[PDB]
Amino acid sequence: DSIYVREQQIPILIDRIDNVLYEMRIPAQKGDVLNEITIQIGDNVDLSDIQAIRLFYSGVEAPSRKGEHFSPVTYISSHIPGNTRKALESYSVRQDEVTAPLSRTVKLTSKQPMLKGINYFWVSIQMKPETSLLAKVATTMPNAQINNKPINITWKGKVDERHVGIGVRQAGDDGSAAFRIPGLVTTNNGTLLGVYDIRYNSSVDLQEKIDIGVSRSTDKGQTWEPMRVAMTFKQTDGLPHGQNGVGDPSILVDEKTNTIWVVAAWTHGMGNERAWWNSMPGMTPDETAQLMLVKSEDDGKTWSEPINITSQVKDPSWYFLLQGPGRGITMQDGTLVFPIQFIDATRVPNAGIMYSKDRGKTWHLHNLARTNTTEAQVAEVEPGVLMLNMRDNRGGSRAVATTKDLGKTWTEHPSSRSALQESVCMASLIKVNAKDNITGKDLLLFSNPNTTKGRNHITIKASLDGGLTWPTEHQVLLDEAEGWGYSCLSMIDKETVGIFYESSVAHMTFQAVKLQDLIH
Amino acid sequence: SIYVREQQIPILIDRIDNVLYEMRIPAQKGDVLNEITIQIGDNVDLSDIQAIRLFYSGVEAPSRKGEHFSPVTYISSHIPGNTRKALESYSVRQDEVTAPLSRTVKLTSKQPMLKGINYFWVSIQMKPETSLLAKVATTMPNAQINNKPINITWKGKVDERHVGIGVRQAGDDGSAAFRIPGLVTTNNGTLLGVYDIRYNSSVDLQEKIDIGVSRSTDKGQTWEPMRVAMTFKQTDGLPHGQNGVGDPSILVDEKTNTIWVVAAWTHGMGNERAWWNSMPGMTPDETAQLMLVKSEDDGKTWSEPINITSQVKDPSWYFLLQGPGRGITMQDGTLVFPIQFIDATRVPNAGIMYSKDRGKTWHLHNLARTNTTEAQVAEVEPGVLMLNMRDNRGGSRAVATTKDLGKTWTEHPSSRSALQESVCMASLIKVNAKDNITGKDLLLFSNPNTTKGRNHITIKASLDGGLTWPTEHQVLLDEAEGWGYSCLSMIDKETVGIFYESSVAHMTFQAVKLQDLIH
Ligand SMILES: [Cl-]
Ligand SMILES: [Cl-]
Repeated sequence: DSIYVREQQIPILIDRIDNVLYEMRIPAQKGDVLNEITIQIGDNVDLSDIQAIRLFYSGVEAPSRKGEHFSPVTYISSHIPGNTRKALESYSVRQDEVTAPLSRTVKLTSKQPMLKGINYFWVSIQMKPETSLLAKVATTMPNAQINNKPINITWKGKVDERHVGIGVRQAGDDGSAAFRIPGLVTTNNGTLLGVYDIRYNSSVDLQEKIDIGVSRSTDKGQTWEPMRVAMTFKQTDGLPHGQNGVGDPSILVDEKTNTIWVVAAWTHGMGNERAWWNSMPGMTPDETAQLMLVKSEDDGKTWSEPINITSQVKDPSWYFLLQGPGRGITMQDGTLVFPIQFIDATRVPNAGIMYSKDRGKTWHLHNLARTNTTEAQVAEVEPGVLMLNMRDNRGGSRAVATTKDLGKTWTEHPSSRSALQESVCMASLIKVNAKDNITGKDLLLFSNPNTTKGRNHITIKASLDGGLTWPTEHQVLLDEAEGWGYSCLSMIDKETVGIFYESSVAHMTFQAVKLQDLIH
Repeated sequence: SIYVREQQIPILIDRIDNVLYEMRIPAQKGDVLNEITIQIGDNVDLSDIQAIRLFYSGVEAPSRKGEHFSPVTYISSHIPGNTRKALESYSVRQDEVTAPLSRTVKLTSKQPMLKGINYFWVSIQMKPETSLLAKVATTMPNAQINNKPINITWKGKVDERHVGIGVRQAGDDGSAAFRIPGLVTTNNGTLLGVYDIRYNSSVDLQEKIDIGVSRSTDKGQTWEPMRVAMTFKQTDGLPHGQNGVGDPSILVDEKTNTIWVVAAWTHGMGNERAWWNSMPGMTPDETAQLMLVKSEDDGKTWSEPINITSQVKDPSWYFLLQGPGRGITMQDGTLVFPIQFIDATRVPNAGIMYSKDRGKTWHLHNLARTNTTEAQVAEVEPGVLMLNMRDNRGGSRAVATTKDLGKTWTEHPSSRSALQESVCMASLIKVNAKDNITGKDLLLFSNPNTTKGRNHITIKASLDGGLTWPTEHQVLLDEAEGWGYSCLSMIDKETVGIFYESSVAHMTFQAVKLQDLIH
């Protein structure tokens, strides 16, 4: 008899009741019993952070299912509204449980007689809610017993150390079916502000009833204040809220004043279809998507009424002008900058940037950085040099360009279409100055689904040479599984980078990673 | 100009909103639908109407293909726990008139329209105590845009709308969905509506599914709390999700009033469909189990499940199960349930199983017809069982008769011609001349009356033993798309009951006077 066990590098949410530590598949005969397994927690793990460890039985696999798998269903949902934190009772039956205080070796037992075929068991770990976001969970499963006889385990995936995280927003929270399109900044007071679409009815893009929400943390992501609606258009002009959506937020901190700016696209009318195919040439809300700004002058607690800046930057011939989701920046000289994207008169989308030299009162947009590109993020790679990292519809890899004149003229970067692979998805890029971090060196930090197939392997990558190279040694995989893929980075302090992203375990997931783990 | 559509869809007495009419108006920016008139029919009881509302629902996206009468589904029958009131996300109330209603209802709006196709709709709310036999005839004789009358181009109109009750709707009692209706009327006049409780999704077995019963002692006006008639929870320690029981069929033993429900329990089989995972053999680990429960107190309490698999299943068959809906008591006291099995050649076949000893022992002889699945049975004449079958060849119901409890079968002239279908469950019942107001023997049939999709849920009557189904003796109940299953039962001498999956609720009950069908 054989036992196949897989561990994936997926976040252990501190706010979840269950977290999939290990999944086990056992091709067995009728009557077989997994009488015992041993979980050996690592010596460097802080045992006092662990609330519980559980063994679950999840029945048998269907003969009709194609391929080989490690579960018959997703054990813990990130989709079912209001039921995303605890193991789905429909599909898993608890065999055993060890609760706090945990010792270094944990033995879990079962009396379950298996059925003939592929049987599934899995191990759950529960962390205490106050657990440090920097805590790591190293474990192994050195022993397993079937019918009281030792069985050697066949490993089909193993991780050195697991990371924790917090599901800031989950399916169904505050009556919203979904949350998407992450943006993250750290204010001058060290406050973390996470921005996103509040996708009330479904996970689809505009047009739909969508508002801009903001979650605020004053303790580096350990706890998040109740969600605030930063922007909404409700029943503007008498149209239903479903035909008055605002979405795809981008957030920036004016670092000279601590004023926080969020830009989003308001779509008006356009039925229940996607706004990408219904925003048309013109300027009015009836004709085209509206570029809207809100500001906070109290560290993200309260937000101004929306400010319509469409007329300042949209050409009438364009079908659609909107921000690139995620974040914007303050340049060294105090210039505020947001990435943008527009569908031109020839129906081709293009990435670029808009900026303000007067603290966000007036905005300017020059020329496109590259044709057939969409979502992009901007970083000041060197003083007065903006680097734009772009979602490229050609597929396979991020396009990269720079400008020294705020986007009048652009230069393709050596790393463009070669250094950073992608499946055509949003990606995050930030600059970290040597003075402001523990490595004492300038850094670019990038995050995306690190693959050309689907959206998985959410990874943070660091560059020490202005984005020319991204060494494998200086990367950290955070989410091996499939998700919606968008992410946004921001330095929490001098020693830690924060990532606010769409993961396999939560719609808005926050994680903290030490820079010492990335570099060194 | 202005295009308006009325569909023959049930007006639920238990909803807050129901779509009376849908309007699409191609307009210029700033156009105002300042007034519309609803003229309620002269025979309508105005005291049953709680309110009528005018809604504005924005404009259509230019990117959408074809012509439509709404940008979204205005009142959901799918969103768990949000299926009774118009979705606020997509409709803005313009005007409202509340009880006591007047025969003529003027509804106004001040909304400046956008350039494009603008949507307006009219909602009707009934009072919850409204008679299930109440009919609502209306017209919209006038409409004004920019203080000028505008000719209305009709793209669908109904003579009279029927009411109904959404006995089960998405999210009720924590179940995402409900499917597979079965309906009987006991010897006490009690209606018992059986269905799958599909807790996690609308998918078939395998899944966490129980058998539910909704009981009514007032001809469907109100329904008692759901009773779980059968469940296997965590049998043998497996999850409930790998222990579903479904596709119920119910019958009244008319000799004793004992009520019997037969369902299929599937054990193990992952999270895939039991149709592809029930295997040859006899144990729960191998194959779907044919389970029975009984009620000796008019459907109020139910016995522990009784496994009858060994009495009627051949080991070579992949899957033996009941034909969902209902069974019968024959004139001589024989209990009969339709059945279906996938044989060793992997071909499904309809048939019937029967009991001569009040449900203690069951017997199953020969298949009625090859490559058929769900069927319903009725004693068309004393001693003659007529089986009406879902046929995989497509397009039409197969019909066969037997005089020896399924040892031999005779194809009926009506077979594969008289009753069109899209390959879906259909209900058949017999009504004796002495037991109904017409004084004639009747066969009553219900299915999605179409060969394309599942729609136009229609009750058909036959006065000639199922040879003909004259268009004049039919009643369309649900013009829109739905899951399509239905089950018929006479409520009393004058009215037929239908318990079905409709476009407006997972379990919909309606009552229809036989005088609406015949004459
Ligand atoms: Cl075996
Ligand atoms: Cl649960």
